Amino acid sequence: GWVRPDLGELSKVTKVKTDRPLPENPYHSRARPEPNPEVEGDLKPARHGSRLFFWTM
Amino acid sequence: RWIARTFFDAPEKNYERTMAILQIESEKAELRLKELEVRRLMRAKGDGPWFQYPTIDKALIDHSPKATPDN
Repeated sequence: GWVRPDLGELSKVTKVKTDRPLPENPYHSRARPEPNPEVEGDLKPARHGSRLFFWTM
Repeated sequence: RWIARTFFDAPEKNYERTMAILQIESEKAELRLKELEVRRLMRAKGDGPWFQYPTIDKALIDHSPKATPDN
């Protein structure tokens, strides 16, 4: 028997079943250290202009 | 009395002008001192959103199964 595998039948990405389940964290790695608190919200108007030396407002 | 009536400005007006300018520039001075302290601690610690020099961005990083098994 054993009909010859035709072109292109040694291709064609394929499903396959196993016994053991898929792992978590295949790179043995710690968590992300510290997220950045994002500054959010609608802005109030500028408190007293530039707050430079002078020319207020 | 007539010169004080027709050409000058009242002492109450001057007094409330003094209290107003002191209130405004007190807000200015306290905001400025808080500004410099916030800036120096934000440089020293980096928790704030200002001194974040642009790091590596991972949006172009796409993982996929390669040709070599141990990547």
